[PDB]
Amino acid sequence: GIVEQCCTSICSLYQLENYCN
Amino acid sequence: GIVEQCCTSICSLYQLENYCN
Amino acid sequence: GIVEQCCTSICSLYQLENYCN
Amino acid sequence: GIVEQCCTSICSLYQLENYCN
Amino acid sequence: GIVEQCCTSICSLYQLENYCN
Amino acid sequence: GIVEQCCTSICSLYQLENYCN
Amino acid sequence: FVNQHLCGSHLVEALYLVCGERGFFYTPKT
Amino acid sequence: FVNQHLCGSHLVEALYLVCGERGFFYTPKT
Amino acid sequence: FVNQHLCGSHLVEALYLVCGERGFFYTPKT
Amino acid sequence: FVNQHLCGSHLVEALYLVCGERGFFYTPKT
Amino acid sequence: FVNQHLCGSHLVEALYLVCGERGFFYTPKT
Amino acid sequence: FVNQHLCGSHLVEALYLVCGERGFFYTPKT
Ligand SMILES: [Sr+2]
Ligand SMILES: [Sr+2]
Repeated sequence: GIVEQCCTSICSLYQLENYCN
Repeated sequence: GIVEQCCTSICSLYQLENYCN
Repeated sequence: GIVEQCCTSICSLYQLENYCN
Repeated sequence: GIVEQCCTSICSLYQLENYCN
Repeated sequence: GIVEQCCTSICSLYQLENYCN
Repeated sequence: GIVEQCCTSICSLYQLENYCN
Repeated sequence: FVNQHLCGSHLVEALYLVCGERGFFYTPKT
Repeated sequence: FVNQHLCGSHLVEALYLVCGERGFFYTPKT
Repeated sequence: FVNQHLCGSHLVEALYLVCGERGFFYTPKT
Repeated sequence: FVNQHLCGSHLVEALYLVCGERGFFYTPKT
Repeated sequence: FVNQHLCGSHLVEALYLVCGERGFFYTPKT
Repeated sequence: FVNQHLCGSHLVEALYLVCGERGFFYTPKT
């Protein structure tokens, strides 16, 4: 999930937009 | 909603717990 | 102290109230 | 400048990217 | 006190050092 | 650089003033 | 616990503290 | 430029920046 | 839900949230 | 991405997120 | 060092930076 | 009192506190 994508691994601000409502 | 209430007025940690998953 | 309780170990928001004046 | 604009008005992440090295 | 002064007026890092243990 | 000085190692607030404009 | 005056990122910080591992939804009016 | 690690409150602060008024969900259990 | 680790500024931010106007002490040497 | 109302340390946080490893310059009017 | 306009959690952050391991007391008026 | 580790956004938050209106540069590649 987001923790694996962005914290454990790294992610772009574009990837973060995946979790916008 | 909560976002508006905490900023314009005031809110409790207990009201915030309602937005937990 | 608080570092051992809440950082090294974990603590609840209720435990954190122990350090209020 | 940007510092003033984001605070008084509004700014985009794209405008901020201009201040990157 | 300091909490009020920094918010309503302005304060220095040197004034803050007074609240250190 | 600043990461080595202040993050990897430790630095004082006086050292941080080295990076002011 | 005390009552809270919370705007912008300060609200999200509070949600994060209150909910922790549970997660939360952040839903502002449009 | 290789990307950055975003954890805990920093991750939620970033969601807030990127999403703003659209709002977001923070679901670490997912 | 198991609890969360609070360190450094995050810990002080949490004290502020929980304590507010009552105020608090942050004494890591203790 | 959405538009942003950002004052004080909140701007520096946003710069930090947007630029990451690139770094950035923070240059307020005097 | 420069002078500071600091409200809410922003003050506690500043105290935390200035004092570090020493700790500090946060004591608002009631 | 031995000093503290400042990383990532915390480091930039500290630069902002110390430098304020003078502004600063955050250049981690350097
Ligand atoms: Sr703020
Ligand atoms: Sr952190």
